[PDB]
Amino acid sequence: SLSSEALMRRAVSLVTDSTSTFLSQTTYALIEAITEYTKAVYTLTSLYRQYTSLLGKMNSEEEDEVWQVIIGARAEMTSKHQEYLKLETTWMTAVGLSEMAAEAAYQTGADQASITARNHIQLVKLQVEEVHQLSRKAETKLAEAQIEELKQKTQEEGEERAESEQEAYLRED
Amino acid sequence: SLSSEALMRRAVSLVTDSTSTFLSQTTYALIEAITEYTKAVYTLTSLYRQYTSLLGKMNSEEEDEVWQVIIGARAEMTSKHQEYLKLETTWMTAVGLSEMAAEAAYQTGADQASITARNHIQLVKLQVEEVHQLSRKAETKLAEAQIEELKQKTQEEGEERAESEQEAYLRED
Repeated sequence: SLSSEALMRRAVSLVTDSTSTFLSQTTYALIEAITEYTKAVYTLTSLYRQYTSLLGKMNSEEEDEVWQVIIGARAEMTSKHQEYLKLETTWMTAVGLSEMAAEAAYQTGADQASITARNHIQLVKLQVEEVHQLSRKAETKLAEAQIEELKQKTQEEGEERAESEQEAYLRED
Repeated sequence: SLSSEALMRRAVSLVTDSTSTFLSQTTYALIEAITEYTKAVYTLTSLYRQYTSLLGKMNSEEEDEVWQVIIGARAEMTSKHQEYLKLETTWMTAVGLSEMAAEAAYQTGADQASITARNHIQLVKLQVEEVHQLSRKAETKLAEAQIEELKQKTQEEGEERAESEQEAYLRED
């Protein structure tokens, strides 16, 4: 049936159109969310570096103020991470919708509109993978800073503790 | 009551002992799992590099065999990732147990055993953070390889598609 297949092609082109738009929308929203998250990681990173540069103790005021800000910054980082996870889920659904739309286009003979859709899905994936990689690069810098901070803190801890133990040893031991 | 506090100290020292051991055990198991995961990411990384070096098509046999192996390698990577997530959860509980054990030790006056426990928890955390960072470093290499592969594939896709469109244009358009 010539007219039946024409109708199936038309119906699928309506699905492709609506799904492509939803994918574009969710893609940009997701990229925006990851970028907001990445900024928050960079912010938290410099704070750890500041705290570490003050370690040993000495300036007990700055040290505690910086640590207080870190607590709040961890919080902001966490909310922005959950926000992007939420959009990531929606984005995956959007990707599935488009892929199934491309498959449907294929099954009904709209091979053209199928390849086209398949290619746009690809570019959207590459795009998301790249902003994701930038975020991961930021996470690596944050982790290194957290590690250095723990390195220093545990070190200062051991030294202050060896001291107290040595002083306790001299108090008759 | 001198004897009451002695008993509370003894009871807490039993908790500290058992919790420290559980933490050490889960820590090593978790580190082992992350390392197994990291190896799997490195393996998948070189496979992507091989596939990308074959791109454009030409050797359609090697290309598809390599892609077939990748499918299986993604699977192995995924199972080892879920395995480490499972141990990560158990590990977090172990960390919570030890921290609460340190708090209890403090509340009952076992200040010594408290600081001690607090310091071991710290080192265990630093340790886990470092193997985690190695894994993240591997993930970064894998992501870059996946990105390059997508870069190339989308490029070859566009070129083969422009060709088919141009050839279709000449078939009278």
